[PDB]
Amino acid sequence: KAKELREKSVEELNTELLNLLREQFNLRMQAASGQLQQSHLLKQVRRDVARVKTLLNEKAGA
Amino acid sequence: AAKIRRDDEVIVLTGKDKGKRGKVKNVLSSGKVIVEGINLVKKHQKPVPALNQPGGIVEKEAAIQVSNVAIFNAATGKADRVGFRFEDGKKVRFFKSNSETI
Amino acid sequence: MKRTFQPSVLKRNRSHGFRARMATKNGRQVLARRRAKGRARLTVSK
Amino acid sequence: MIREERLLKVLRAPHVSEKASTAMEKSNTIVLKVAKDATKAEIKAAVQKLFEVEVEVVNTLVVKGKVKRHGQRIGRRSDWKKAYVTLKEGQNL
Amino acid sequence: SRVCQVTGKRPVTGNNRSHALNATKRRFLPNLHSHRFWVESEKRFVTLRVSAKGMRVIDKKGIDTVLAELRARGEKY
RNA sequence: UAAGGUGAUAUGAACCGUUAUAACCGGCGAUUUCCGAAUGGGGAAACCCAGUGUGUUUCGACACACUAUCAUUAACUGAAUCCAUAGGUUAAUGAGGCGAACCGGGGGAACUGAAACAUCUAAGUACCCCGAGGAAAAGAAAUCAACCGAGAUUCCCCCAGUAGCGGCGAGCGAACGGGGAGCAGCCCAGAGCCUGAAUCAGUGUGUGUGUUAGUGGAAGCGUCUGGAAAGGCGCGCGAUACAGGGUGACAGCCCCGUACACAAAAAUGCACAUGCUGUGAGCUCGAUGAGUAGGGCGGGACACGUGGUAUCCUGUCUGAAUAUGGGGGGACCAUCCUCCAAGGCUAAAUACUCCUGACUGACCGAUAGUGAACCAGUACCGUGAGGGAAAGGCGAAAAGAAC
RNA sequence: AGGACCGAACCGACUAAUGUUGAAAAAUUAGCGGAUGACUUGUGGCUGGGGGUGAAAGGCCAAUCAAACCGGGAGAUAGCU
RNA sequence: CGAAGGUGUGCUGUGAGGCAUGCUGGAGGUAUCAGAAGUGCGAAUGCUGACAUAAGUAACGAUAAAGCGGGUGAAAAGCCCGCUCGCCGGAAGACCAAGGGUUCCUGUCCAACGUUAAUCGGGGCAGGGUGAGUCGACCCCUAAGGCGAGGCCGAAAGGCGUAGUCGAUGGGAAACAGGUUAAUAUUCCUGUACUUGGUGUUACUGCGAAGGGGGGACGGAGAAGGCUAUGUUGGCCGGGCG
RNA sequence: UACGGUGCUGAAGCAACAAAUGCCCUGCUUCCAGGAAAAGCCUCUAAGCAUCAGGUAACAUCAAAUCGUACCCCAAACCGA
Ligand SMILES: [Mg+2]
Ligand SMILES: [Mg+2]
Ligand SMILES: [Mg+2]
Ligand SMILES: [Mg+2]
Ligand SMILES: [Mg+2]
Ligand SMILES: [Mg+2]
Ligand SMILES: [Mg+2]
Ligand SMILES: [Mg+2]
Ligand SMILES: [Mg+2]
Ligand SMILES: [Mg+2]
Ligand SMILES: [Mg+2]
Ligand SMILES: [Mg+2]
Ligand SMILES: [Mg+2]
Ligand SMILES: [Mg+2]
Ligand SMILES: [Mg+2]
Ligand SMILES: [Mg+2]
Ligand SMILES: [Mg+2]
Ligand SMILES: [Mg+2]
Ligand SMILES: [Mg+2]
Ligand SMILES: [Mg+2]
Ligand SMILES: [Mg+2]
Ligand SMILES: [Mg+2]
Ligand SMILES: [Mg+2]
Ligand SMILES: [Mg+2]
Ligand SMILES: [Mg+2]
Ligand SMILES: [Mg+2]
Ligand SMILES: [Mg+2]
Ligand SMILES: [Mg+2]
Ligand SMILES: [Mg+2]
Ligand SMILES: [Mg+2]
Ligand SMILES: [Mg+2]
Ligand SMILES: [Mg+2]
Ligand SMILES: [Mg+2]
Ligand SMILES: [Mg+2]
Ligand SMILES: [Mg+2]
Ligand SMILES: [Mg+2]
Ligand SMILES: [Mg+2]
Ligand SMILES: [Mg+2]
Ligand SMILES: [Mg+2]
Ligand SMILES: [Mg+2]
Ligand SMILES: [Mg+2]
Ligand SMILES: [Mg+2]
Ligand SMILES: [Mg+2]
Ligand SMILES: [Mg+2]
Ligand SMILES: [Mg+2]
Ligand SMILES: [Mg+2]
Ligand SMILES: [Mg+2]
Ligand SMILES: [Mg+2]
Ligand SMILES: [Mg+2]
Ligand SMILES: [Mg+2]
Ligand SMILES: [Mg+2]
Ligand SMILES: [Mg+2]
Ligand SMILES: [Mg+2]
Ligand SMILES: [Mg+2]
Repeated sequence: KAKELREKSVEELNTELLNLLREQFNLRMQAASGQLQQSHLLKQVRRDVARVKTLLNEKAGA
Repeated sequence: AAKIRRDDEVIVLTGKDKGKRGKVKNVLSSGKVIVEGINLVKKHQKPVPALNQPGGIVEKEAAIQVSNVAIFNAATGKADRVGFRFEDGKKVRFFKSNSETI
Repeated sequence: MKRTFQPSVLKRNRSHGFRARMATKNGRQVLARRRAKGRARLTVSK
Repeated sequence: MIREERLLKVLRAPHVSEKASTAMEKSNTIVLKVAKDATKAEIKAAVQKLFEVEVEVVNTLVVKGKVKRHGQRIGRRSDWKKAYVTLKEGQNL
Repeated sequence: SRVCQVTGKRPVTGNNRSHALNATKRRFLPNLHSHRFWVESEKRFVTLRVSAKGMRVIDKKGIDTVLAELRARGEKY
């Protein structure tokens, strides 16, 4: 997913992080609560977070 | 660079089903392939109370070594061996006999 | 009868612990010896 | 506590024991599995931010993980932190 | 340590030999003395732990030349 | 590179992907908790507690950064004490600890052997300690030789168990000289004319070379036995490939491979070319390492135990000559020869293998071989240092025995 | 008042029996001594091997002591079995 | 179309051994002549593993002691419930530190573990369970002692030690009843409280230390007196009329 | 009331005596062997800051983190195989 995220900016990436992080939290809630058939979304969302932070460190100025 | 693919028609070279022709179903990590209706084992499937519960003797396909099968040519009507060559800009498999691309 | 081992974790930690060994040159070598022999439990700690 | 990124990592899961259902019914107290490095202030701000419910007080304890056997192998489960979160009055979820 | 700052004379080891030539390990220590040396180049007394030979070496070379060899060797004096 | 994939025990679940952002492999990158040299202070290792400075805030509190010691240099400052100096604060640079062997150095045993034992031996061994490097040390004659000459150091084979040393016991044990491996010579102790002309050092670039992923890679059927064929029989084919490993029993031709041929976006090594920056040759004339050589005393080292004992080192006390001069040639003298100490640098031939890759073995094949073929430095023992096991094999395929 | 008296806790260990592959690698049972002192006890700390400590028995220094334990020299040496 | 190995049989050689062969075994073995050795075991109080023997013997761990009924269960001397009995009671009760580390509670299982049986268990498996401003640690403070910038000493290692810094077994702020869970509670709930800080507002104001002083701050024995904890009786209330 | 217990109400709830090794007592008395330290705490000022900061009191408001807390603990859970 990194190719399109590169077009986005630091803001518009920090917010995408929080939204991803919230989605992470709700999935974590749904998972423990017996719900969430689709167990695969946890790795799916965990890796998008990793993807947005790698780009932020790539846009800090380095 | 694999010679036997997932949905290729093969013929068995060594075994109870020497001479039989099947279609490959799975290419396992082990260098073994499952071929439709070939290495039929008659299992003794235990019952489970939860999911797919009926205990039963199932006749499923077992896995044979990829070494023990060959792609069927279907033009010659015989087994054959695979080679790899580059056509227009892509790696393609060809029948050793007749040099035709699969 | 009173036996020889009378556990104290502080006495154990001070007499043979990791900091006690890294304190002296010869304790640094005890660990170097245990590190080379591949001991799972380098010292009495924990 | 204040950073939103930190609050979204602090609450792990709700605990679904009988003592916790009692705590909900009687004492207005939800029992949560939280991060081992979660402090009482972080859990309060997290619940108040995430579940949108008022929090009176947070009690906490660290559960020691259990030694188990898997055939011959010993193994230990990871310590986890339990949080009793007393609400003012109002539960939704 | 029993070392001269001028010469670098340190204790050296050896043997005590008896008439029967029984050998026993022993040390030869220098003739070390703390002596205040007048540095007229600086109008100051400088105190050095020195061998009697280093004392002879200072007389010959001059403490001024000597100390220049010491601060060219570390050897805080 | 790819049609298959989400490491293992280990199935299952929920999914990704199939002509190119699935996975896998390689390169450069990113993240990289806490402890540990551990370095902000402490501490019973993986924990406790700060300080400063910024930037944030709903004013509850947040996030990040810096803050060790020592050495060096610098700046500011700064006593007794006028100057100053010690001392103080800060900055910058560097070190710190780990690691198998090899190396060099500082210290240094005893058992033992002598058929007892002390000299002697074991042995400068084991052990402790310091330091370094890819090797280290050593090194360009104050050396040998013998009146002929050699031409720095190191390693190998001889010389030779010789000459000698030796309670002349036990034992220790050379060199000269020869054959070889590999050779490389330089600089300071100062001036001037000539001036950046040799030389490696870094530090850029070009072109080749290799490494770190990988691509292609020959040719076989029929029949017999059999659970199964690769085996038997028969008739064929390839071979710069019959190395090997696999496959339902023994396969050149089923598979992976092998010979052979090719290949790199990116990074990098060793070689070359070339460019910036710094180091200086070449000439000419000068200069030629002093508490040193040597000596006395005590010790050590030289094969050499003080012996008739040269030579080297020096703890102590002394102490020259200085090219018209000195050192050595195994007491010592003379003569003759030979070299020129007291200041330094220096490749290769040599040593070793924690680790990596390939290959091999009249090496082992589960009481063997590593202690450990297996989740082993584990379990277990022990306060601790430390000690330290046992334990491999269904089957071709789980077809692992429905009922 | 008391290194005073009798006597429990507490500290010790004179006798006897039991047990001696024990319940226990030193105990049990009955009795016995001290029991405000040179007492006793907890926690922590210091002393290290020809060294310690010893109201002194060569006693004790992790069930090990006329020189601890572990590792190494080390396959010591063994005219003996 | 059955290798090694194993197990019998037959034949044979002066002997070590050899040949054949059945059965098992299910994949390797190897003539000949040479070559090399971890080359031949009954002993070494040999080493390791395995298995005997004594022997179904001793013993089943305090001579505090059991008995019955019912229950559950495949099965009950041992578990549950119950009724009696007996034992401890300055303990064999209760709460802790230390040390241990889930042994706690519930459900489930009985192979091994339990010196017997086991339905039971500190046993196996699974789940649950520990809640703090006031308890305690951390924290402030220091003792012995330890480390120890510089420093002094020392062949090296390193030793001693100043400033400092650690170091409790000591000093230092504050919470009580009652109620509650299968298992936590001075931690949860009820009621009633206390302490220390920070920040603000108000009124007033001499406040400020690494320093000075006080305090903290301390022995043994002994004695009387006053109190409480606690108990005994009486009264009161409730039940009782054996 | 699922036999394991639950929800409402609720009597009297007094006195006297006795009495600690506990409290007053970190006291008193006496003795010789003559009995920690440091901080918190209170207080005084120095440099120094003053119609500021800081101090006392009242009042409000906020905070008081973190770790331990199960269970055995004269014992079948520690030391003793
Ligand atoms: Mg100790
Ligand atoms: Mg730190
Ligand atoms: Mg530190
Ligand atoms: Mg000797
Ligand atoms: Mg002898
Ligand atoms: Mg000798
Ligand atoms: Mg030689
Ligand atoms: Mg290929
Ligand atoms: Mg091929
Ligand atoms: Mg095959
Ligand atoms: Mg001499
Ligand atoms: Mg000489
Ligand atoms: Mg000549
Ligand atoms: Mg000279
Ligand atoms: Mg082995
Ligand atoms: Mg075997
Ligand atoms: Mg071993
Ligand atoms: Mg072994
Ligand atoms: Mg008395
Ligand atoms: Mg008496
Ligand atoms: Mg007692
Ligand atoms: Mg008794
Ligand atoms: Mg008795
Ligand atoms: Mg008495
Ligand atoms: Mg005696
Ligand atoms: Mg003992
Ligand atoms: Mg050693
Ligand atoms: Mg021996
Ligand atoms: Mg030896
Ligand atoms: Mg064989
Ligand atoms: Mg056979
Ligand atoms: Mg035998
Ligand atoms: Mg014999
Ligand atoms: Mg009998
Ligand atoms: Mg009998
Ligand atoms: Mg009997
Ligand atoms: Mg019994
Ligand atoms: Mg009954
Ligand atoms: Mg358990
Ligand atoms: Mg229980
Ligand atoms: Mg049993
Ligand atoms: Mg049974
Ligand atoms: Mg249990
Ligand atoms: Mg010290
Ligand atoms: Mg120092
Ligand atoms: Mg402190
Ligand atoms: Mg309880
Ligand atoms: Mg105020
Ligand atoms: Mg009373
Ligand atoms: Mg009656
Ligand atoms: Mg009392
Ligand atoms: Mg508790
Ligand atoms: Mg408790
Ligand atoms: Mg008890």
